[PDB]
Amino acid sequence: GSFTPSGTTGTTKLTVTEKCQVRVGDLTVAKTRGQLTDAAPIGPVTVQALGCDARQVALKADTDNFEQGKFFLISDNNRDKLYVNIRPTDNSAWTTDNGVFYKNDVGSWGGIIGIYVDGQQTNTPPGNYTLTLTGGYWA
Amino acid sequence: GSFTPSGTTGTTKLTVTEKCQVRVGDLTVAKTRGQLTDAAPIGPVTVQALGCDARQVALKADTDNFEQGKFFLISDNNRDKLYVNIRPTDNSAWTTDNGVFYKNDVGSWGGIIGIYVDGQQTNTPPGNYTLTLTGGYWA
Amino acid sequence: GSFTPSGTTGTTKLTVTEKCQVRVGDLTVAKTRGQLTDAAPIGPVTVQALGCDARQVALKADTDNFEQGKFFLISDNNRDKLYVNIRPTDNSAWTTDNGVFYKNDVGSWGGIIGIYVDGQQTNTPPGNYTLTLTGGYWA
Ligand SMILES: O=C(N[C@H](CO)[C@H](O)c1ccc([N+](=O)[O-])cc1)C(Br)Br
Ligand SMILES: O=C(N[C@H](CO)[C@H](O)c1ccc([N+](=O)[O-])cc1)C(Br)Br
Ligand SMILES: O=C(N[C@H](CO)[C@H](O)c1ccc([N+](=O)[O-])cc1)C(Br)Br
Repeated sequence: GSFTPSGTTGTTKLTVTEKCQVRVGDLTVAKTRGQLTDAAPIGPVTVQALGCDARQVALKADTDNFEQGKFFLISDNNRDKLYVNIRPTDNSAWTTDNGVFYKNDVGSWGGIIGIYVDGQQTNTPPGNYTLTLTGGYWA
Repeated sequence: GSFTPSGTTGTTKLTVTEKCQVRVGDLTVAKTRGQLTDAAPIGPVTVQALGCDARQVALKADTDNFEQGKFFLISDNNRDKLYVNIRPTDNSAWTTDNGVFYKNDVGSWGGIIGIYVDGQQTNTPPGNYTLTLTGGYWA
Repeated sequence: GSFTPSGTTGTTKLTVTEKCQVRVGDLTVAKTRGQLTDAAPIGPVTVQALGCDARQVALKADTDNFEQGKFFLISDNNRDKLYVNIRPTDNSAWTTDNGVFYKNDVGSWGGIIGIYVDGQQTNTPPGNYTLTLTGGYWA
């Protein structure tokens, strides 16, 4: 399997807090750790492919966001993980291969990829968490 | 005194220039050094607390933004300071403790924190200055 | 010649991709390498000067964006260059001097600076490219 970077980058951010939550400045995605229940939605990621009639659309996670077939948002200090599941909102079939999430069939797919909490993680340490995904194609 | 990070981060930015000022790209907060008079407003910082009925709301400045009971925006190269005063627009009572600005009474406060130039600093070197404040609670 | 930093910074970004292009997240400026033809427009840069009746308006490129009288966007890893020409949309006369693009006559100029591909570069490696320009004056 080989991923070819060819596209833009989408960044999913989430600030985890305690019950007493202090929002400073402009609105951003924030949740209390108590809200990090199994399958809790974190946010959608739009995907729009062009010129891929003969390639399999793919998204590659930053090195710090995957390890051992698993994906996760990572804290600013690179220490804490928030495991997630990545799933298209439609019925399309995809595969995971070492940090790469690719579509099973060729074509210029457009769609929404949902990012969901994988397993209850209500003990997550408060902090700023990020998941970075780069567009490209797999073969 | 102890601060518990629990909330989002607000960033106050200011570009200081000379009288001949060249604005490139999108509008941003910029002032000539001549405008850095005592009590000159730099910008507001919104604060919205939730779930803090039994905690004292607090904002903690980045390590590089405070020293010796004083707050300041810091240049990109970490060298130059622009001393400021931090004050809520309403009549609420707050206290400063080693980089932490906390509310005297418990409660889920919502309000505006003003950032003002502390003492005339019309000699400030031109550059990009930042003040970073993180939400949480104090005890 | 001497440039005095005095103003804000404008950042021109461009993501280069292959024909199969996967856009992830919010819209950003992206082009296939095949679109990097000679004189292809990359994007405009607004300039608004104030208080410069007796100074020559100038823009200085980041150190990593110029070398030997030539300007270029640079990849995230600092390795790959995309040579460009910088030109005002109006009929004003400007000069280039070691990374500095300055106006020939004094005055508080307001205008648009166009960034164009300099020579066909359809072999550019896919990646994220940036050109940073800071406002100030020259003498
Ligand atoms: O964000 C997700 N789900 C939500 C909240 O349930 C929602 O269903 C939704 C769907 C689609 C879009 N969109 O296309 O912009 C926004 C919000 C998940 Br996908 Br993680
Ligand atoms: O910015 C401040 N003051 C100004 C300019 O005087 C102003 O009064 C104002 C008040 C409130 C808001 N707001 O709630 O968004 C914006 C501008 C200071 Br506070 Br530093
Ligand atoms: O972007 C440029 N040119 C385009 C596309 O041709 C266009 O002419 C244009 C002109 C002016 C503005 N503007 O003032 O915001 C936007 C787009 C070039 Br300049 Br590189």
